[PDB]
Amino acid sequence: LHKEPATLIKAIDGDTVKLMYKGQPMTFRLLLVDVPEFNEKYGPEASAFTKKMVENAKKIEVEFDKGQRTDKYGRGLAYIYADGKMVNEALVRQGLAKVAYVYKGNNTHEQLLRKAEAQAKKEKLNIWS
Ligand SMILES: Cc1cn([C@H]2C[C@H](OP(=O)(O)O)[C@@H](COP(=O)(O)O)O2)c(=O)[nH]c1=O
Repeated sequence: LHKEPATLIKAIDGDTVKLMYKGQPMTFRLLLVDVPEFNEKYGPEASAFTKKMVENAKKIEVEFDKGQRTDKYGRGLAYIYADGKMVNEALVRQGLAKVAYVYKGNNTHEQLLRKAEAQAKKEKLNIWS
């Protein structure tokens, strides 16, 4: 896979962010994760976590997987990086997201994220507390 440039337009919530990609505004949905809803336990903490990671980043990058690049809502499907750190992975490592929505052909980082989830669960972090 390849990292491509983007710039933050604005934080939205734990697993969606609005970025400028190839000069066009897009909502991106983070591949391979599910964050709780804002009104569910750890929803607000997941939003806050993603917000801080993307807002504090000097360099945002988008990495598409090998399959579908947009979902049925027109959201971009990607791995998002903040100064070389994957937001998708970081959410799961902190117990603020579950590995989820693992579709065949867009699952390159599945084992990386499952390892993060196993570490978060072992540490009883957040959703695993
Ligand atoms: C993460 C992801 C979500 N989706 C769709 C499936 C879900 O459909 P439904 O809306 O019909 O439930 C929805 C979940 O996203 P959210 O968790 O943002 O709601 O997004 C994909 O099609 N591909 C994906 O990779």
